[PDB]
Amino acid sequence: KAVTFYEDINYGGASVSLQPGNYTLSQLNTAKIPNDWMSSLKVPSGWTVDVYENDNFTGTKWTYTSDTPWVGNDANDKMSSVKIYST
Amino acid sequence: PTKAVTFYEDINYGGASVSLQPGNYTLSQLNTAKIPNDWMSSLKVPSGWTVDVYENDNFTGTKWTYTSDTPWVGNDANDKMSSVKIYST
Ligand SMILES: [Ca+2]
Ligand SMILES: [Ca+2]
Repeated sequence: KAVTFYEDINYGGASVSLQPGNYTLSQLNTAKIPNDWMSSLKVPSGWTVDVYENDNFTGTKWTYTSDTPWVGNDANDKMSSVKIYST
Repeated sequence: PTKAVTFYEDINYGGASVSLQPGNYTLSQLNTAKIPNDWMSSLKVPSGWTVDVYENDNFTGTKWTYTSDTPWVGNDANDKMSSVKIYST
């Protein structure tokens, strides 16, 4: 069980998996997730992913609780920090 | 208080240990309490308590959650505690 973030729509391009936690921009970058990059993600059923527009869990928040082949044009390429919960 | 979370240097509650009350402890604060970085390998948790262990300082990076006595955190979580939140409920 992990969250996998994808570069492109429909789980395309580069992908990186992360365990529960609170990831800043620099921490995402270390994990090989660039800024303004996430377009789709897989979420284990039961889990919650809070995707933030700005670093340090600020700016607009989008919430995902299931596999999302397309985040939509509002949330697309905006993830700069993220909180992942196994609940 | 006598009830506390006890963190251990080695697997199976081995080596040096440090007990902490509920709170939110950064890296420097852990160090002050005599817990070095990347050091924790096992821990004891009072019933009803929650321990959120964080890979990085300031409660960021991967988070491992413990609600019971844990003789071994696992190789992925091993020697990676850099900050921690302890809850009494
Ligand atoms: Ca993209
Ligand atoms: Ca150790």
